[PDB]
Amino acid sequence: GKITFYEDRGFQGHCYECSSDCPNLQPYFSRCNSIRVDSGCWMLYERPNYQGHQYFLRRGDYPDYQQWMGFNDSIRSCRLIPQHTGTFRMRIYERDDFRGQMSEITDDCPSLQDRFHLTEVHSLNVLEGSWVLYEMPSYRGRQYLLRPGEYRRYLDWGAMNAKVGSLRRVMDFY
Repeated sequence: GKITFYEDRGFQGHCYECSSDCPNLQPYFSRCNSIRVDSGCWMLYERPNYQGHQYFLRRGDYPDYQQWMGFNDSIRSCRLIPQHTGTFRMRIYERDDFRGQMSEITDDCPSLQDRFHLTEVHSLNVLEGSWVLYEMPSYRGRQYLLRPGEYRRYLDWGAMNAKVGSLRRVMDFY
């Protein structure tokens, strides 16, 4: 995994290369206005220790933070999402604590509204591979990284609401 963070736009000024998770990037750069992912899939976070707004980024050039959906130029921590080949699988629940109707999802879902007539998800279990949960349909609004484990309440994936409109498997372009 190789990613480079730059303080200014169009890959100008101070930069820092990273190749593994880092719960605190501040000692390496004061702001982030552009990024180049040379390899791997990443989860970036506005504050250290993996909190604040989250942004998923795959290989490519990001000359300005709007290219990543950034809320601003603060990138304080990052996760190198472990690569996963084969079957990605998760189960969504209408109610918290794994209650009510459950749906098993194994592919990207650009819209839970269209497929399940669902606006919100109260609990979820991921069984294999990491995913990316988005607040609105079509991988829009707030982003949340989901790694294999139980999420009994939307707070476990750290959202501020139960709105879940889309899901994306964390996969390289290849």
